[PDB]
Amino acid sequence: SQIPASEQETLVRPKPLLLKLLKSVGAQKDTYTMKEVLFYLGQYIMTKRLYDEKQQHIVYCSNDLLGDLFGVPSFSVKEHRKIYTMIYRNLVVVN
Ligand SMILES: *CC(=O)Nc1ccc(NC(=O)C*)cc1
Ligand SMILES: [Cl-]
Repeated sequence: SQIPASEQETLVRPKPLLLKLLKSVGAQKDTYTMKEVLFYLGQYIMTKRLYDEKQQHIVYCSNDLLGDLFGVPSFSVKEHRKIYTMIYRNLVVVN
């Protein structure tokens, strides 16, 4: 019986600009799960300290490659659906 659709892993290939961003914090592959992409995005935001020191859910990126890739000047980590949409536009699903 097929794995429940919800439970199947989303395998993804970052387009070249997102791949460059992931490589900058140590990612060394071309293909990831969606969880791994999120991990590296966390590492990138943390490393470059893009978050507001006081309201740390808030990320500032208008002067960052991340803002060009997501297409926004800033965002909150709490915007789960929007962030998922922003990421998805920077990769191709691997069937
Ligand atoms: C359901 C699921 O996959 N949850 C999940 C996966 C990975 C992480 N990563 C870290 O905790 C660093 C969190 C939750
Ligand atoms: Cl960096």
